Amino acid sequence: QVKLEESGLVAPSQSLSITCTVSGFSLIRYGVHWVRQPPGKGLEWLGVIWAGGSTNYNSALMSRLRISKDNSKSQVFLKMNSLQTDDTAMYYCARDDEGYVMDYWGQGTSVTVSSAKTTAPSVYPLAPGSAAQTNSMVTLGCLVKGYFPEPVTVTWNSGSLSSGVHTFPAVLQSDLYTLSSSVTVPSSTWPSETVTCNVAHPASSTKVDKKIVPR
Amino acid sequence: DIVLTQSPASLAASLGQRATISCRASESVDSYGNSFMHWYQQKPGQPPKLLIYLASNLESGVPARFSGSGSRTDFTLTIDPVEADDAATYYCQQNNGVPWTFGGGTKLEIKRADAAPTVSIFPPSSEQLTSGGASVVCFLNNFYPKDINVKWKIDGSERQNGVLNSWTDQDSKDSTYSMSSTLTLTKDEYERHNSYTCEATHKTSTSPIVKSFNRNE
Ligand SMILES: [Mg+2]
Repeated sequence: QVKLEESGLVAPSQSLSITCTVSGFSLIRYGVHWVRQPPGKGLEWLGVIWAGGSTNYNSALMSRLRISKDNSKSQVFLKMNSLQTDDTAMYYCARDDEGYVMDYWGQGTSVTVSSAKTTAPSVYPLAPGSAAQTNSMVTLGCLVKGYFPEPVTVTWNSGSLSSGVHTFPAVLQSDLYTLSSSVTVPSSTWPSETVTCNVAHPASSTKVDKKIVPR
Repeated sequence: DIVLTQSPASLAASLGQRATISCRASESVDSYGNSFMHWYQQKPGQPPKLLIYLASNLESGVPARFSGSGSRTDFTLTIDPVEADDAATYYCQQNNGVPWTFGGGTKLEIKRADAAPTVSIFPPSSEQLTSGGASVVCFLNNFYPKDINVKWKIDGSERQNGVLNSWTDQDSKDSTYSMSSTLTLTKDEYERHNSYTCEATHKTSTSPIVKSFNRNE
C-alpha cells in the first residue's frame, strides 16, 4: 500500500534514489512523507511532498535532498547526494493524514552507504553435538556468515515454523556481517521431521535453503 | 525549528502496572486551541504506528489503555495497564512548524519474573570446515533480566579474542531476552584443540551454566 524500492548499497561518491509506490489512495489527494532510521538510532524526518505538489524538508539535509512525484504513476521519489556513511539507515515513506499525522507506513528499505562490495553469505546448518538426543526439547541452529550489506531475511520451514525461533541481530566484523538463528522444538519433531532454514540476501539476489541433518 | 526531548531513555514496568513517559518541546507546539504533538509506537522490525494525535486523541483501532495529555511544551503518554505486547520504543513528534521533528525515543521494557537461560552449543558444521573456516556457536535463550555474561574456554583456557555477541530485542509474548555468542577461529587453530566450552553467568542460578563438547570423530 506504501512500498519502498531502492539500491540496497550505494558508494559514498554516488547518489541515492528511492521510489515509494503507493496503492489504495491517490497522490492528488494525500501527501507523502519520508522518514529514516539509522541502525539502533531514532526516527528522523526527511521531508514531505504535499498533495498539491509543494515540498518541505529537514533543515540539515535540505541542501542535498529533494523529493518529487508522479501523480499518474502513484510514485514518490527521494534523491540524496553528497552521501555520508551515516546516511546508512532504513528509509520509510508514509502517508500524510492534511498535515497532522503519518497514518500508513511502508515497511522500509535498507540503504547502506559504503565502498565495500556486495558479498553473498554462506549458510551453515547447526545440528546438535554428535549422537542420539538427550532432552524432551531439541535446539537447532543456522549460521549466516560473511555477507554485505544488510539485511538478510531468515525463516524456518518457509515461515511455518515460527514458535520457538530466535533470530539474532547481525554483528559486523571487518566489513562482513554474521547472523545466527536458533529454533527449539519437541524431541518428537526432529529428527523425525525435516527442519530447514531459509535465507535471502536481497543485495546479492541470493537465496539459500539448508536442511538440518544429524551429525 | 522545534526540538523534542524525551524522558526517560528507557524504563521497565511490570505487567499490569502503569507507564508514563514524557516529551518536552523547546517552544510551544500549540496552534489555535490544539497541540500539534503526536505519539508513535515502534516494535522490533516494524515501521512506526500512530497511537495518539493532537496530544490527547486516541487513534482508531488503538486500545483504550493508551492515552496522552499535555499542552504548550509538556506532554505525556500513558499506558495502563501495560501488556507484554507493549515492549517497544515510543516516539513523540511535532508539526507546529516545518520541519516536522521527532523526539529521540523511549524504550519500554516489560518487567517479568527472573528466568534462567537455556544454553545450547554447536560445533562448526561439516560444510564450514570443508570451506576452511570454523565457528562455534552458543545460544543463551529465553532469560530475564537482560544482563548476562558469556565466557568461552578452549582446552580449559579462557578465550576472548574472536567472540561476537548479539542480543535479541525483548520478546513480545513472554518478555524474555535471548543472546547468541559466536567464537570464530581459523580451521587451523580449531583443529589444534580438543575441548570447547560456553559458560553462562546469570543472576538466576548459582552454578554457571556450562555447555561443552570434545572434538571427536
Ligand atoms: Mg533525532
